[PDB]
Amino acid sequence: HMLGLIKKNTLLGIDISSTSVKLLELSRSGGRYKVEAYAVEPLPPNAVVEKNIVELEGVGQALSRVLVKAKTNLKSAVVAVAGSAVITKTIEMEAGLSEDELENQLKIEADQYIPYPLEEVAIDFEVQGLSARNPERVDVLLAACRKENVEVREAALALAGLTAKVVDVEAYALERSYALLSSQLGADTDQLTVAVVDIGATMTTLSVLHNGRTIYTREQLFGGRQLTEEIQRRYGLSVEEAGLAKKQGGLPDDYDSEVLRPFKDAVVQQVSRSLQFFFAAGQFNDVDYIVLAGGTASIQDLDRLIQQKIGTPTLVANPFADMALNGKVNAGALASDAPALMIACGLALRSFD
Amino acid sequence: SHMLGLIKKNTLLGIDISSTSVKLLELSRSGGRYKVEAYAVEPLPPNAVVEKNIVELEGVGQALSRVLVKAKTNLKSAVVAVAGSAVITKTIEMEAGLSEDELENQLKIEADQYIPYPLEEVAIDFEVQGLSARNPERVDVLLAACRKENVEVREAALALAGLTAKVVDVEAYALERSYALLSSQLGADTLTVAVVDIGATMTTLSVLHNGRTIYTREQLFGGRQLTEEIQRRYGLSVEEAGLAKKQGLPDDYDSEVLRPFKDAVVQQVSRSLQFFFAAGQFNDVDYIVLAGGTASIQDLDRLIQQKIGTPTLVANPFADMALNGKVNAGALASDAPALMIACGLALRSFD
Ligand SMILES: Nc1ncnc2c1ncn2[C@@H]1O[C@H](COP(=O)(O)OP(=O)(O)O)[C@@H](O)[C@H]1O
Ligand SMILES: Nc1ncnc2c1ncn2[C@@H]1O[C@H](COP(=O)(O)OP(=O)(O)O)[C@@H](O)[C@H]1O
Ligand SMILES: [Mg+2]
Ligand SMILES: [Mg+2]
Repeated sequence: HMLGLIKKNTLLGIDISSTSVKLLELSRSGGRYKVEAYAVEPLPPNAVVEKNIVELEGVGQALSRVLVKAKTNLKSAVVAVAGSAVITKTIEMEAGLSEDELENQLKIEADQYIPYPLEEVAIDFEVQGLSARNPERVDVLLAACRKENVEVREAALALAGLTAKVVDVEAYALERSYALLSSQLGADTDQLTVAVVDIGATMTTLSVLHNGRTIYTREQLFGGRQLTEEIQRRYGLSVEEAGLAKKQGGLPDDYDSEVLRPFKDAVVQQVSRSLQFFFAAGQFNDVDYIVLAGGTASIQDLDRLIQQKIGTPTLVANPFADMALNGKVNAGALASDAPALMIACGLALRSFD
Repeated sequence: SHMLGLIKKNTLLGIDISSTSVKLLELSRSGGRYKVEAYAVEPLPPNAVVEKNIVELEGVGQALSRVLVKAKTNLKSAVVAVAGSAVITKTIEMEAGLSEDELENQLKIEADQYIPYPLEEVAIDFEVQGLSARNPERVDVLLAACRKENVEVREAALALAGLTAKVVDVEAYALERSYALLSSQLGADTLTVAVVDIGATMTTLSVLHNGRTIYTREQLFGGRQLTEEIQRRYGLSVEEAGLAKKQGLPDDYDSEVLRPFKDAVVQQVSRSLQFFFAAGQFNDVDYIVLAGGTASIQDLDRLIQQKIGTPTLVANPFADMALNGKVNAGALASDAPALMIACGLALRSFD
């Protein structure tokens, strides 16, 4: 029950988004972490719309291919749902109950506290401690989402021969990987108020963290796909080619002047406005750092541009800066893909919780 | 179900109980970095812990109560350890298709066949390794068992102080955990080292490669032998002698007691370390790490290094760690080599 007579582990960090699937495997010896494997597999179009999986078979195939590229034997994974699909409430329950009695009361009365219909609820709970109002009672934390969100991921992973050991929340994954960034920035958490800007292909999310803890969160429909869509149109290229054009280069001379710079400015506008909301909605007046995450954060000197326009220290996220690397992992490819792997990193970090 | 992590989140006190003292250590984690939140050392009443066994139960709880007050921690959950000598470890072949709880029961019936302890008095930990290569229809299950009394007496002791053992670890595993932090000092992956822990009533030798223990030996030699010589020469109590040893005695001391005793150490070190090269593949140890309270003797590391021609270092797991405000940086450094076990126990929080 309590025996640690055996010394034991790790779980695959699998980030499923609208456009791709990212896999990351970590290990640790003593204090410091090491990257055992990573890979990225693009998704078929419309396989995932917004945050919703639709082509269940499509995601499965991608997960199968991402395992082959990653070359890992691990079959357990941490996946995440969006925080927007999670309802969190604190309620009072009677103290002195077993876990079963506790689960019965919650399963029965879930609908009383959460908007979702009883049959569709997937609820996680945690006893916080004795209630301050009445010592005869305890405060219990509730977090619930529609069961369908969990079940589609189970089914998707199962097709690739993987299992979802933990269903996480994206915001939590971000925190765990942010905590590793400390070195790069400060280092110390030091009440560092940091704006993490995740610029995905279709979605951009601002998350402000105080001393390692998420506070503000908001999301705009801004993304790197708009850059891709512009590259497609000007040069007559498919979505596949446009994405490749951004990293590979090769596009003619007018690209920087006509396409990339206007997109960069749009990125700056989006970041600026997003940051305005946060200062307005709290006691915080400024942030110590801005951290750029997502694939679009790899755009050359995007950090410098944001830095000059806003006046706030801005850097591209690299959680793997102080990490050891497996010989199978290419340092160049990982470094170029580092900001897009913040979620995948945080998911893998759940293994060490 | 158990799958769910819609809610996010637990640190445990490292409680090292030896023959002479109780040592507490509390760690916190920020990303990869470790921070020392609290620590304290409390002497034990004599004959409260003999060898590796707790005899005077209330005496330990009292020491635990007082070590809590000194450390000033709010934590009530802890990790304690049993000696590896009380732990039997073996891999057996079991039937496949049995659930975890199902397996727990069948272990009871089969325990009798493979573990030395009586059925009624055995505590068993197990882990499924995977399918058996001998027969795929069966699975390999790792077993680790100790007499239940070892677990029960420590629970009862912690309970007298209002603490609870969340995990019953093994000393050797704790040493490993703590030793991997050393590597940062030695640089950088630990890659073979011998760890010499010199306690009050006992000295223990262990060797580690790329982060893993390989060898173990022990002897009744310790700093108490030094204390006892001090007691006799100047008619001072064990408390006085131990205090005088750290505080610093008539000039006579250095030549008549201190120097001989160091000589007694280096010989006891020399004999023990010879067997490892004799009983294994490895022919050279890269470094000797001194641990235990007696390892804090000035220039003892250097004296051992010369006589054995092997790089010698005094352990300090907290070298790269951050410190909480209430922790004294100076006192911790002085006590660091004696806190390797307590440190390793606290690290189990993050395991
Ligand atoms: N090196 C790069 N330079 C510019 N854009 C990139 C680079 N790498 C990836 N991107 C862009 O990032 C977008 C997706 O990033 P990512 O955040 O990983 O996906 P998601 O939005 O699903 O989280 C894609 O539109 C891609 O064009
Ligand atoms: N600074 C020091 N200088 C010399 N001897 C010390 C010092 N600190 C502790 N000791 C000796 O080390 C012994 C403590 O051993 P320790 O490893 O803490 O106990 P245990 O055997 O329970 O692990 C005491 O007998 C003490 O005499
Ligand atoms: Mg994303
Ligand atoms: Mg000891």
